[PDB]
Amino acid sequence: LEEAPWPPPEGAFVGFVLSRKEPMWADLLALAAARGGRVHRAPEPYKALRDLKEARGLLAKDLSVLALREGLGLPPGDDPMLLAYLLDPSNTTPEGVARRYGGEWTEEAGERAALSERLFANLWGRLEGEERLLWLYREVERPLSAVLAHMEATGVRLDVAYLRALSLEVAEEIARLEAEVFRLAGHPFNLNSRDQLERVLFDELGLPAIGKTEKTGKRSTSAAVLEALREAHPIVEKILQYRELTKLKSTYIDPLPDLIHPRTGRLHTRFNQTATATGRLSSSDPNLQNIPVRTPLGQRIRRAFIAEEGWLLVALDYSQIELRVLAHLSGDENLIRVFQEGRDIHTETASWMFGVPREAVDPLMRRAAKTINFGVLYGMSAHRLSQELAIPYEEAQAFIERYFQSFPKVRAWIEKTLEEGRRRGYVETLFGRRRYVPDLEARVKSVREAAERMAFNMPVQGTAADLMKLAMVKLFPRLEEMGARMLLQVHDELVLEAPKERAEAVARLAKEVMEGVYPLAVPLEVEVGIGEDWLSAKE
DNA sequence: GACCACGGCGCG
DNA sequence: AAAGCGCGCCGTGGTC
Ligand SMILES: C#Cc1ccc(C#Cc2cn([C@H]3C[C@H](O)[C@@H](COP(=O)(O)OP(=O)(O)OP(=O)(O)O)O3)c(=O)nc2N)cc1
Ligand SMILES: [Mg+2]
Ligand SMILES: [Mg+2]
Ligand SMILES: [Mg+2]
Repeated sequence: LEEAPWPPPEGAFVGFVLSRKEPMWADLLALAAARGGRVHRAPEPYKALRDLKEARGLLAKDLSVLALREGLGLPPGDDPMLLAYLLDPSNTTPEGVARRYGGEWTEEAGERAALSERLFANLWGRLEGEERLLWLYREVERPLSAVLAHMEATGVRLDVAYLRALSLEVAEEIARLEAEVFRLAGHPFNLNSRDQLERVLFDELGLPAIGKTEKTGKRSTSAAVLEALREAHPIVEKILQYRELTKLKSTYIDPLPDLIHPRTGRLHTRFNQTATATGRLSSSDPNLQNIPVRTPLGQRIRRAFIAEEGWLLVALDYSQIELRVLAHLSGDENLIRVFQEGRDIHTETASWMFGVPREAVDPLMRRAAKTINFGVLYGMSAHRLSQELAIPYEEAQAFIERYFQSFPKVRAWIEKTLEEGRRRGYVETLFGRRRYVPDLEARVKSVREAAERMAFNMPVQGTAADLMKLAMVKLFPRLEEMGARMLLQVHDELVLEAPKERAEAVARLAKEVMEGVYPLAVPLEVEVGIGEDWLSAKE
C-alpha cells in the first residue's frame, strides 16, 4: 500500500496497537487507517483519534472503548471479526480469522489496518446469499458492539472499603479451617494443592476414591467427591468449607478492589462478542458474569456492587428463559400450556425435590431445582441425579422419564435437531445463528454423544442469547433518552443504573422492552428489582 | 517475570 | 465423578 499522510478519508478501516489487551487500561501505541490502496499512519495516535468518525476494522469495539475513555464519542462500525464469528463461531481470535480469511495478525498498526480492509472484503463476499446471517449482523451484532462499548467504558461502582474489611474476616475463618484440617491430617501440607490433598485423603487416611480426573486419571478431590465422602471422615466437611472460602477470597474479595480505575473510580469489564460456540457473550478482565450469589458468603460479595450516589441499580432477569425458548422451538403443547397458564417448572420440580406442596416452596428450594431442571434437560445421567439428590437410582431414573414424558415433543425436537445437524454439519438458533458440530458423525460413541449434547443445547442457549442481544439493542437508545445507563449483561439478565427519581420508570420500560423483544409461542416474563446494591436489586 | 495444562469452581 | 451445556479465573506444578 502507498503511504499517504494522516488523516485518512471517511470509510477507511482502522488498525491500532494497544500496550495491553484491555482497552480501559491500554496505552494507544499506534494508529493507522487504510483505504483506496493507501495506508495512513498517525504521527500521534491520541490526537489522531479525534479525526475519526467511526472505528471500522478488527476489534473496532476496543478502539471505541478507549476513545470513550478519552471523552471522544467514537462509535464502532463494521468489524470483520463479527462477520467471521457469524460464519462460524469457532472464529474467535484475530490471529485465527486472519490465517483463515486472508492475512496475518501482526503487531503493526498499518498492517492491521490493511488487514482489516482485506478481511472485510473477503468475509463480506462470503456472507453473500446468507440473508439470515446478514440480518443478524446488521440488526444485532454490529449495533450491539456500540452498546457494549458504552457499557465497558461506563463500568460499575464497587464498595472497596467493604471488601477490604470482608477480606480480614474471611482470612481469620480460613485460618480456623486450615488448622483443623492439619490437626485431622496429623501434619500440615499445602491445602491448596489437590495433589497433596489426594495423597492425604486416599493414601494416608485411606478414604475410598470415588472418581478420577479427566486428563491424567488422578483420584479426584472435587466437591462432588467430597460430598459423597462427607460422612466418611470429619476432615471432609472442613475441606469443603475451606474450598468455598478460599475460592471466594482469591477470586473476588482480594482481586476486585485493586481493579478500580483511577479516572472513573469504577470497575470495568470487557464484553467479548466473539468468544462462545452458542452466541452468548462472555466477560473478562475481570469476569463480572460470575460474581457470587448462591451461598451466604457469596451474597455478601455481591453486595459490594453498588449504584452511584443519587442513583439506583435496576436488575432484570428473564423468567425460566431456556424453558420458554424450548417451548417455542419444540412446539410442545404441554410446555406451551405451562407458560400460557403462568406456571413455574422450577417451582414444580422443587415441590417434588423437597416433598412439599407448590405453595410451600421457598425461593431457596426453587433455586435448587434449577440445576436439576437444566441438568435433566441437557442429558444428565440417573446416576448423577441420584447422587446429587441422595435418592435411589430408580427414583432418579423415574424422574427423568416423567420429565420427558411430560413434554413429549421435546425428545422429538432433539432427534430432529441431531439428524439435521448430521446432514448439514451444523445446528442453528431461531434466528439462524450456526454452530458447526462435525463430531455428530464421530465413530467413537463417547465422543459422538458428547457432541450430541453440545449440538442440541446450542439452539436453545443460542436463541436465548439472540433474544437478549436484540433486547439490548432495542433498549439502549431508550435508556440514553432517559439519562439511565446499561452496566452489565449476565446472559439473561441486565443490570442498569438510573437516577433515583427515574428508577421506577426505567424499570417499567426496560421490563416491557425485554418482554416484547420478539413474540414467541409463549409469553416472555421478566422479573425486575430496584436497589442500592446488586443483591438488593434482584431481591 | 511469563507460559502452559490441569483440576477445580464461580456464574448463566 | 457420574451422558447436562456455555463460559473465565484461581493456584499448583512444571517449565522457560
Ligand atoms: C441461587 C441460585 C441459582 C441461580 C442460578 C442457577 C442456575 C442455572 C442455570 C442456568 N442455565 C441457563 C438456562 C437458564 O434458563 C438460563 C438463565 O439462568 P437463570 O436466570 O438462573 O434461570 P432461569 O431464567 O431458567 O430461571 P429464573 O426464572 O430466572 O430463576 O441459563 C443453565 O443452562 N444451567 C444452569 N444450571 C442455579 C441456582
Ligand atoms: Mg432467568
Ligand atoms: Mg439469570
Ligand atoms: Mg479448563
